Amino acid sequence: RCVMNRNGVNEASVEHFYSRAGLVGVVEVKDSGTSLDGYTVWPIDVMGFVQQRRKLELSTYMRFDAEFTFVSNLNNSTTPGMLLQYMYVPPGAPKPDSRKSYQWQTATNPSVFAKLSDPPPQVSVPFMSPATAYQWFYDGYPTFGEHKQATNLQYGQCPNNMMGHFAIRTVSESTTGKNIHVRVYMRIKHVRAWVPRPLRSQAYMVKNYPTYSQTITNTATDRASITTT
Amino acid sequence: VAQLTVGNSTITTQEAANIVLSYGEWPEYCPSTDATAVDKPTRPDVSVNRFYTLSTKSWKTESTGWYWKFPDVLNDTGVFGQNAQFHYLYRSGFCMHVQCNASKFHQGALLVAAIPEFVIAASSPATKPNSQGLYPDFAHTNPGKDGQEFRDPYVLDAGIPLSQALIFPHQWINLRTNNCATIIMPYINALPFDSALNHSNFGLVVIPISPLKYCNGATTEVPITLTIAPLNSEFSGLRQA
Amino acid sequence: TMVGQICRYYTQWSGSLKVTFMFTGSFMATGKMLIAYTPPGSAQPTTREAAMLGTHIVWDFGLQSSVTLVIPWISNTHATGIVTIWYQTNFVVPPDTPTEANIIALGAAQKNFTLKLCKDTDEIQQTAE
Repeated sequence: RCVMNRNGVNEASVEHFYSRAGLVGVVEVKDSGTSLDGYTVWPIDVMGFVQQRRKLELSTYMRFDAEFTFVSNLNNSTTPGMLLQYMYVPPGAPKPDSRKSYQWQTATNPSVFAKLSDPPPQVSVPFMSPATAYQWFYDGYPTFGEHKQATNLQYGQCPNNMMGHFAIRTVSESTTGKNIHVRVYMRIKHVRAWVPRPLRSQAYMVKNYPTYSQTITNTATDRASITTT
Repeated sequence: VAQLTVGNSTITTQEAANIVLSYGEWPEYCPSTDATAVDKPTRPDVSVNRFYTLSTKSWKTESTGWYWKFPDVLNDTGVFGQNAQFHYLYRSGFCMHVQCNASKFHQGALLVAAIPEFVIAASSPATKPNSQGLYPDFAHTNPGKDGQEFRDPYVLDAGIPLSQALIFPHQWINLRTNNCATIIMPYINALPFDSALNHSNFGLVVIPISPLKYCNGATTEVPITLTIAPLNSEFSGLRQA
Repeated sequence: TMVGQICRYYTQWSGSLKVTFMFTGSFMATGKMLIAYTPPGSAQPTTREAAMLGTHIVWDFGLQSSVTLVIPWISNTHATGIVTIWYQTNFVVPPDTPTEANIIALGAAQKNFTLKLCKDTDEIQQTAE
């Protein structure tokens, strides 16, 4: 019932709190049916899922290197010897727009060639921000000038958080007729966090904005009275 | 009780200086970086780093609270406002002194917290596709020197619970025991310098947790005075306009 | 004032003056006044903020009932500074205590104040005494 002993202090460290590579994006390289794209571009988003978004927004500033792992397979989970190209498009570089775009040959775009039959390809993306740390909260406007725009977008959107894109394609010459599902797993390494914040209590409405619904949900579940247990 | 005189400004405050130091860090001048090794940013004296006493907010029974974005709260105020409006880069700490003038027959409690990167959230009735109701207007994100009254103080107008706002550098103003809160916030940013007009490094919230109460005859509104003193302010890239 | 009457007996004078303010409200009364001094050559401030931007004293008469404002220099020979008092806060009182009070202003000269060229005053007039 009761544990009279003390646990470990290391399991509560920030480094351990953000460990354990988790799913950050599920992209599909569609190459069949009505979408013969043969490629897909995934903008690196650490906050694609509200769980990881809430965990990250515990801190204001975070600095970390990221290890990305790509678990790719077909719809029937099979992994034939199809050769894939996982091209990392760094921030500021143009992304591909076609299966055979010239951007796939850009040598400055670090590219990983691996077959579906291979173990999941795995790379380390360093800390890519112009600032000294990523900002999950940026109380400001990246533009320059007066900000009386009617729909006040661009507020709170830090431009320094851009980590790049992962353009994935088959190395085919034409459509293969097979859709490939790529699960992108990202591990936070050497994480350092600053300025802890309250954990988000209201449900996330949209991405990139802390907008919450007009119906405020109480942080605590209700009781019958202030004296009941 | 003493009289702190900084520059030509003098405030009446009590001694013993029960000051909250944000994250145990004193505001310091940034060590000369490569961008600053060539221009030697302007470090103004007590002419700028003086006491700025804003207009007093009237704490009433139904007041939800106020907040001030601090690089913005002094952008149009005196010589600090001049230096902020006409410099490209800016960096400063702040000493914030929130004072209430309440009798011993008034009651209530204020939570005075300094929230770094206090990103204000909009409260939309429903998820509409990228509409105006999804983002706060500039009047709410940068309320200026008049501050902004909280719409939903329970969620800090940011979706985070007010009950956990104490994770930030905070100070209680419980009218029965004290009526002054002093928070010293150093420059906290992912950059050594930044734009004073675009980026608000932090917001200072003054939220009544326990609502103001009084019996008939007492002053129906407790004045809340906010005195601001920039500490170790630096500026770079002077314009003319 | 005594200094104001003695200056009438002289032609030139210069030096720093001090002006003390005594709040004479009830002990339970509290609030803040802004004592601002505008140097010579400037019109008196039109708003409390404009006064705050200059030399001023935020006087919390709930804490101290007396405050002293030192005027640095006057030098009226044969413009002048202006002292303004602004309601920084409202006049705060509990129940059953007067909501109106008085401030007593006391003027004097500092030790650097000097007079020059004795001149018969005009404050009195010779008639059929």
